[PDB]
Amino acid sequence: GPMTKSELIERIVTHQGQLSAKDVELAIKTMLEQMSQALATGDRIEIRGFGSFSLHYRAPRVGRNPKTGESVRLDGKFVPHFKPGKELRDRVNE
DNA sequence: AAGCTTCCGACCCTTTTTTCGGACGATTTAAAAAACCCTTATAAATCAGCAAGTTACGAGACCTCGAAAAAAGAGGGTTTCTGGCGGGAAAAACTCAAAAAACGCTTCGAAATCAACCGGTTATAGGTTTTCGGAGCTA
Repeated sequence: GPMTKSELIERIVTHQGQLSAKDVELAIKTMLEQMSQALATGDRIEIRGFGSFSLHYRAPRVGRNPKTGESVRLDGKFVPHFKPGKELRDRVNE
């Protein structure tokens, strides 16, 4: 089955129990907040080994509903993007 | 006159100090015993170096007992080091709950993509050098 954030909390807490469990979740949800905020402010998120996690742009377009098929105008906007770093790349490549 | 209380004399018994006598030791003096001297020509000892045979004194050894010293064993005590148990506070699992947040339905058309190779970006592993904190110290 899949791992979740709720399961990360406990597994980190087992492999780093010497830190307070709640200092751990505190840390971990603040650091997710930090990276998401960095994206929301239009910034890189670059690291080594892991990879880099970044932003991309979409131009305005006339899309419209898969259900109803009714014209919908859309303005230009940004979206997150992620490229895996060659260390993680090869770790996940069986 | 009677009863109670307090001295006083008589005495009984044992311990402590003094005096006297007796005994023993030491010293002195006198008496007794052993000894020294004076007469001897003749008999026996003196001694010379070495051999041949013997031993009185020394050395070695062991035992025996007793005592002395040392070592062990015992007992008295104090200081401290550790372990077990008990108790309060914090953490984190456990239980209870909502509200988001994701997922699916479901996308035809818009990105995402990998591939190889160049130059360029930059997070940061690693190392290098240095303020802050604490060492307590001392009255």
